Amino acid sequence: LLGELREEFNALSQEIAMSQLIDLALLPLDMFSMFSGI
Amino acid sequence: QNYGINLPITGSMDTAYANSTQEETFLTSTLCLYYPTEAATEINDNSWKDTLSQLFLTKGWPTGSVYFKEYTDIASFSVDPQLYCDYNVVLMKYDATLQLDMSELADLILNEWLCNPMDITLYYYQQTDEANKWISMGSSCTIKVCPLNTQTLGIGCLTTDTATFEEVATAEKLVITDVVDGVNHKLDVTTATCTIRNCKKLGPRENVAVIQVGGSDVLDITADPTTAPQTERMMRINWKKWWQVFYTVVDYVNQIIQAMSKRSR
Amino acid sequence: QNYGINLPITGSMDTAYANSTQEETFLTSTLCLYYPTEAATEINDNSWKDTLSQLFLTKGWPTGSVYFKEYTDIASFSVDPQLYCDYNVVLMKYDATLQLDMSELADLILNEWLCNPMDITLYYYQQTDEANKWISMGSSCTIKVCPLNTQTLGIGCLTTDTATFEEVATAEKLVITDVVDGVNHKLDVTTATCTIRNCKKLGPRENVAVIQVGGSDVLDITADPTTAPQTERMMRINWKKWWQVFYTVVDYVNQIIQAMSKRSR
Amino acid sequence: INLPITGSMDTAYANSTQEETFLTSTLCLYYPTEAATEINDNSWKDTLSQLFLTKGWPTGSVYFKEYTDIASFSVDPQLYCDYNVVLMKYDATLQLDMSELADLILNEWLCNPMDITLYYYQQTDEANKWISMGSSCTIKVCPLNTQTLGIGCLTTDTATFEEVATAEKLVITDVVDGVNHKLDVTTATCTIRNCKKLGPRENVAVIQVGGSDVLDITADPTTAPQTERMMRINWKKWWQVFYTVVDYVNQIIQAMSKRSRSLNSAAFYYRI
Amino acid sequence: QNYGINLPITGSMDTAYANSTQEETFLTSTLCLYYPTEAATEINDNSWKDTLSQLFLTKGWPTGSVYFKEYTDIASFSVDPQLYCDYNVVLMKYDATLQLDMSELADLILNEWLCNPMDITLYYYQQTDEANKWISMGSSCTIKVCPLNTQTLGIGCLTTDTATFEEVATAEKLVITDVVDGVNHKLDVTTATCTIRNCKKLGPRENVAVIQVGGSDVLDITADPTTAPQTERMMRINWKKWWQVFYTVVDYVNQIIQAMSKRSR
Amino acid sequence: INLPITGSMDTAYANSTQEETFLTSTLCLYYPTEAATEINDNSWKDTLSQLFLTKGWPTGSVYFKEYTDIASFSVDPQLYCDYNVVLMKYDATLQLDMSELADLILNEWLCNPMDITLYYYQQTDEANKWISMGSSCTIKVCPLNTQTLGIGCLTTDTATFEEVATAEKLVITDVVDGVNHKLDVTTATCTIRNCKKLGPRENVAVIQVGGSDVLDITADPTTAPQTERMMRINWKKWWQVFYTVVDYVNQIIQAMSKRSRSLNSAAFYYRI
Ligand SMILES: *[C@@H]1O[C@H](CO)[C@@H](O)[C@H](O)[C@H]1NC(C)=O
Ligand SMILES: *[C@@H]1O[C@H](CO)[C@@H](O)[C@H](O)[C@H]1NC(C)=O
Ligand SMILES: *[C@@H]1O[C@H](CO)[C@@H](O)[C@H](O)[C@H]1NC(C)=O
Ligand SMILES: *[C@@H]1O[C@H](CO)[C@@H](O)[C@H](O)[C@H]1NC(C)=O
Ligand SMILES: *[C@@H]1O[C@H](CO)[C@@H](O)[C@H](O)[C@H]1NC(C)=O
Ligand SMILES: [Ca+2]
Ligand SMILES: [Ca+2]
Ligand SMILES: [Ca+2]
Ligand SMILES: [Ca+2]
Ligand SMILES: [Ca+2]
Ligand SMILES: [Ca+2]
Ligand SMILES: [Ca+2]
Ligand SMILES: [Ca+2]
Ligand SMILES: [Ca+2]
Ligand SMILES: [Ca+2]
Ligand SMILES: [Ca+2]
Ligand SMILES: [Ca+2]
Ligand SMILES: [Ca+2]
Ligand SMILES: [Ca+2]
Ligand SMILES: [Ca+2]
Repeated sequence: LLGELREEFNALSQEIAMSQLIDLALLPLDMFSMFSGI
Repeated sequence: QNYGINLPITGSMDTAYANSTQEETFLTSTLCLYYPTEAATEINDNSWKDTLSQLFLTKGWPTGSVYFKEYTDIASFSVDPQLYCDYNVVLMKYDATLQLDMSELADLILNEWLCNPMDITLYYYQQTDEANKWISMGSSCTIKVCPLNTQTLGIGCLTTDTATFEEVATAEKLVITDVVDGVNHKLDVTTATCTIRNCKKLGPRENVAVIQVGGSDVLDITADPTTAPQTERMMRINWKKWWQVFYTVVDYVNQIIQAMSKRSR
Repeated sequence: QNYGINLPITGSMDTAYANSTQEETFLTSTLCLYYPTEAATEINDNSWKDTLSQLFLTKGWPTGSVYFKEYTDIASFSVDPQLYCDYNVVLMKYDATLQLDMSELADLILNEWLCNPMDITLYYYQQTDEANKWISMGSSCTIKVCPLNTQTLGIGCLTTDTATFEEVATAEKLVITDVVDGVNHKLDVTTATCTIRNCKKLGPRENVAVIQVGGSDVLDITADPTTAPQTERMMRINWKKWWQVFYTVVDYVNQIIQAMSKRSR
Repeated sequence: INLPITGSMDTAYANSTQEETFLTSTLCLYYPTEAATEINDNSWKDTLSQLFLTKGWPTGSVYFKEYTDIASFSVDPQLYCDYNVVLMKYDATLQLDMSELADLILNEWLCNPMDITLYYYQQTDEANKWISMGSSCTIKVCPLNTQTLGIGCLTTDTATFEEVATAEKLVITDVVDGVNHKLDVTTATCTIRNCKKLGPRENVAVIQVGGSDVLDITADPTTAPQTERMMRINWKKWWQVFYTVVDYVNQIIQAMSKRSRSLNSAAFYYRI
Repeated sequence: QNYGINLPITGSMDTAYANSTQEETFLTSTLCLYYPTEAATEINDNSWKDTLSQLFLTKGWPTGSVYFKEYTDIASFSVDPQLYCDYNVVLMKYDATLQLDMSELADLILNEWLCNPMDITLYYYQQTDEANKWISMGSSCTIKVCPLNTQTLGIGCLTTDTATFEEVATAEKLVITDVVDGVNHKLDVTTATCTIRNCKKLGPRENVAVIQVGGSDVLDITADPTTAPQTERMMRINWKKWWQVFYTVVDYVNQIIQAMSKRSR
Repeated sequence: INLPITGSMDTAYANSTQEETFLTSTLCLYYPTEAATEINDNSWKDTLSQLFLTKGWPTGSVYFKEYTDIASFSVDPQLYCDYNVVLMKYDATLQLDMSELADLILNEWLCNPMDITLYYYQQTDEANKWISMGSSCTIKVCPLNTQTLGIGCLTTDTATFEEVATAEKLVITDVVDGVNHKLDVTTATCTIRNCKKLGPRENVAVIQVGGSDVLDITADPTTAPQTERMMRINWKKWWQVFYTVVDYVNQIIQAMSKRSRSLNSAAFYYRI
């Protein structure tokens, strides 16, 4: 080559948890932190 | 983790749909195409395998997961078909002079058979149920059968004179023979060239997918003449080339794999 | 015991299913197969009839209840078929050049017809509904029809010049003609050799079972081109040996006799 | 109209629209020259019209349009009628040709033209295909990669392309949806258009005069559907065929249904 | 998303006027000009097309949305005009010898016709209402009509002697025939060269805009000689050159697209 | 079936499955050509059949299979029988061969193929080995260090490799688990497959007809187990051996149990 990327996202959507996600959604994951674990 | 046991399963109707397995089962599975020599002959290219693999790459199937396994003819493929993959696709040309051969092939690969050996010289066998048959493979099988009465005497055939026996096959590379279930038969076969095995048809192998590339649907899988069914993994195309066929297979491979289900056995 | 009358009958849903009429209907009924000369030619045996009867004996049918009735060809059989047996089976060979003939045979035997005579020279006949057809039997029928207007003149033909008529049949051993319903037709037929009857189509004949030994299902029983159905007693098989075909028929005779139901008349 | 509809279940069934749809509609048969030849008559059309006049279809409503052959008809079918019936013979050589004819006439297409020499196109969904018509369309395709280079083919050497069509009057090419292809085509003879399939054309009705039902409308080899307006007959003559048609025409028109999309004389919508 | 139905619509008078669609429809639509070969002749420039496209770029239309489609003459354009775009502009020269031809062209392209076929040989047709006409195209048409009386006989013409007929067309590429509505007519047409279709006039085609580059407004779209209307998308211009005309069109294209509205069908 | 099983301790023991498992199962002996040679008869098979017919195994249940050599049998065994017995002659020069055969057929293997030229393979656990079959398998291997260079070998020179096998028909290669090995094998005459060992195969029964027990099923020299379907006989003839087998067949079938995983005819499952 999105047709399969969207499907990967919709497969990974609900497997993700909620408590830890809310714990992670308060962090300023600036450019370094966002592109380090990749 | 019980093996070889069957137990009651339980559940409910409030469950959320867990996942979406496509684009992961592809990565973690292997696909195997079975194409005829006619197709490579019409193509005349040494890179079409890599090309199709790169194409499948877009559909998500990675490089080292797709395989190709040529076969000269339907007979040569029916002789001991060793289908060992997590997903199998088979292309099948139509020929009115081969309907029975390519229906036996379908009945063999589509269905999961439990096959015991047979020793003709000593023992005389009989079929118990409607799903019990005798499948003969080899270069050329020539089968003859004499049914027998209760006192091990022939009926229309002489136990000593093989010529009196009744012929059901004549130099076939694959036979699937169904005879009267409940009577003992004495058999004659070219055992030095072909082997016969007493098989029982279990449920269907959901791992393979046959694709008749030409004529109308004719495959009478079930031996009985009343059902003449047609399953999900029995497909049909109309053709004038093979590149279009392969492109279509690629573009609709996801449908094929939704029609196929990994094995239980 | 009121014959010729149809009265309301009652029942219930609390009753329990009775015993199996099977294994007694075999003894109290008769069977009649219709095989082609090609079959006995391939077989080349003089006791295959008694062999099949001894085989049937294991399935329950006694010796003098089953009958075999050869037929030289499909058209020679279609010409005045006299099917008088409590259970009839027919083995029918596929041929692209005989499609309409072996569909008219089907529509003529699978269904029960109420036939009245027809005097072409003296009268002018028409059709009323979609089940009033003209069935012509004989050795070589050549039928021609001229439709007429309100005032007994021609429409695209002349009632005196037979050459102007429209040719619907040309040297056929069996024809089942459906024309427009609500107009008068003036007919010309070679009545020396062929007899034509005005037949209405009633409910189907459940006493005969057709088995297409060869290719794909093509039999269009229905004159209406929209439905193209496939009933329960129109079976299909793929074949390479007639011994294999007969063994199949014997081994699955019970499904056939379940797909068939004795006449009500 | 995006607004919603409403209704009820106490309303009663209204009178028959048959015997008036005939008076205020037209019918058009498409038969082969073989039929006219076997018949060898001149007033058979007037005969069929005077027959139709009993079933209700008036004089100036029925039409007969000859076509020399299946491919000649496939080349730009100009269907413009309120009801179209087509009779098509069976031929194992023309199986795919008369499946593509079905896929073209039975369905409604929205077609955009193509500029091959200056551009390179791709497909988007499972219903966007490339239809080429003309005297002889010989198409070859070479897929490309993200950086405009060939995959198992050479962008210069036309003899290294993958020839999907060899001397065919009507081709319906479906290729892998997502990748860019380069095309070599006989533009001097054939024109090729990127067409998306809309809902079905309920105005036409195919009749396979011969063998078993083989037409695979949907290009995916999983459905193999059999639609309402796809009939099958067995024949040894043509007069019996036409009499059957006339006698069971009400069923054909009950299985057909006048269009909804728009008025158009082509077999496909053109919107650049 | 209901299709093929007509439902009541609702609204209000408190809603505010939304932002302008120009500069978005200019991108999400297509434009198609039709010019005469005389213009390209007087110009003699191989880049005028790209020049006008780059000029449209300033007015909003992108580069690959505008099309120029030549035509040698008004009649050669009237012969089967296949207009398929989203906004069509037509330039038309004035010629008193072509008044009726280029009025028929206007009445054809400006309006939307529902067109059924015609079988001259068999049937004798008639016009029901004032908007059913007979439009004929081809290289050169020669039409001759004969009205009929109550008893299927001619009125000042003979059903055999074609010469007696009345001649409405003489070697015309496009003809639009309106005859007395309510009487059966017989026709003679050289159908080898021309095709005639029986059409019904519906609401106007809001997709095309005609521009008469020359003399006074003569185009009578409506066939009744009482209206003689001048519509919004029916323009007039005075000219001595063509570059000035094209610059005028480019500078006033927004007015043209405001006077035009995308199709409803 | 991940679900659990429940039971009790008060239930009564059910009737004996013996005298019915015989009727509903088959048995297959594998015997060497030496046996038929020393016998020098042509009806010994029917004799053993009619003896089993007294021991309760019906007529069409027993089968025999001559195998010319232990290695010839080791080359792609095709076991499809509800009960298998194998009579194995002793030969100290074939100790490792008929230990590999034992480890191969007594246990159940799940095998993937191996492309030595396109890839470099390794092991994951202590049960992931490389079984090579064929007529003459000469194998050589080079372990690679952390930086994809050879340890005591060179990636280009095959002479420097370490020869682990030499003209064998069956080899079960186990190596250091956690390093990448390059291989060189006679791919024309032998196929080598990476197989994981699984739960045992309770369908076969090896009977060593000669010397003391030597078979080391477990490839690690710490267990040295002895299972129940691994028997031993002392012999001077073969008819006495077959009479022993017949008289004590019930014990062998008590020591054996039908498989649970699935149906198959080979000594190993194939999963690519
Ligand atoms: C689906 O997701 C759940 C957790 O979200 C996981 O436990 C399960 O294994 C997934 N299904 C499959 C087939 O892997
Ligand atoms: C009907 O079937 C039942 C159950 O098999 C049996 O007990 C009964 O005897 C049968 N009826 C007759 C008349 O034999
Ligand atoms: C509908 O049919 C009925 C019964 O024939 C008739 O009484 C009625 O008038 C018909 N409807 C109309 C609108 O004529
Ligand atoms: C239309 O113009 C107004 C005023 O500038 C602006 O607020 C609005 O966003 C515009 N509409 C769109 C769709 O951008
Ligand atoms: C089990 O064996 C006992 C003793 O031989 C016998 O009485 C009983 O009937 C057997 N069980 C069954 C179900 O026949
Ligand atoms: Ca065969
Ligand atoms: Ca015989
Ligand atoms: Ca059977
Ligand atoms: Ca006939
Ligand atoms: Ca009729
Ligand atoms: Ca005539
Ligand atoms: Ca084609
Ligand atoms: Ca190439
Ligand atoms: Ca596609
Ligand atoms: Ca004119
Ligand atoms: Ca006159
Ligand atoms: Ca008028
Ligand atoms: Ca070894
Ligand atoms: Ca070394
Ligand atoms: Ca190891």
